[PDB]
Amino acid sequence: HTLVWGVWVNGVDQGDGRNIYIRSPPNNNPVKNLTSPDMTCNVDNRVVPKSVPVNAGDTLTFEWYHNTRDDDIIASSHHGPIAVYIAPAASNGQGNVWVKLFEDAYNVTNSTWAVDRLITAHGQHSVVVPHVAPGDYLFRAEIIALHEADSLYSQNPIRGAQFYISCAQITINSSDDSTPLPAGVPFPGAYTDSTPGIQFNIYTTPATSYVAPPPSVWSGALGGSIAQVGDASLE
Ligand SMILES: *[C@@H]1O[C@H](CO)[C@@H](O)[C@H](O)[C@H]1NC(C)=O
Ligand SMILES: [Cu+2]
Repeated sequence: HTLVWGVWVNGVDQGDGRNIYIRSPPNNNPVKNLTSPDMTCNVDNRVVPKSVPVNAGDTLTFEWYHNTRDDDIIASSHHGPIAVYIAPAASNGQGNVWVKLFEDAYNVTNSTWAVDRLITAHGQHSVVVPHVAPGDYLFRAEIIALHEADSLYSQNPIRGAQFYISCAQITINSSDDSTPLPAGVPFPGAYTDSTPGIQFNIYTTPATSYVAPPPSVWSGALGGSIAQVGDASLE
């Protein structure tokens, strides 16, 4: 159970984004239904009144939290991968529009899942803004908690992969549009019960054998990292 507080740009806090530039749901409950419109931008998908200005080559940092800012971030049990997608705002996230900018699942060296490193980073993970057409965008940050993903939600609705999904309204101002955004995948639709990484047993299968759900990260991406860029406690 986790939510996005706001974003940083180039290590500068853009301020509390909840229901402002983040299309925030009312609480930190997971989405589990792979076919639900809730897979796009969670359960209260609507235009919020601000969009964060960035330029191509900027570092955009999502900051997650559990109950209060810079707390335990997400329960340690919620081992799983982290992805970031982008689509143009005109889509409202509908159709084949979502392009993957970032993927992190399991790090064999440190023996840590993306989620484990997200807690250590005080909820912060980043992408570098790509050289797409200037205009308005949705950045969709997605945590998949796998602690009940040995079951499929479609078969047993009290278990399944847990999706923590947050859409940020981002406006790209300065960009040469030298890496125009290629075709996207749909959410809902890209993840199905047979998709690699949706049904997995983290208790019996080695984490080194985990494969995250496609699509692969776009070659145009510059992303990006799970790492603290700013200290929330200084504000
Ligand atoms: C999952 O979402 C689909 C599409 O909205 C819906 O028809 C179905 O009833 C949902 N399943 C549950 C258990 O709510
Ligand atoms: Cu939870």
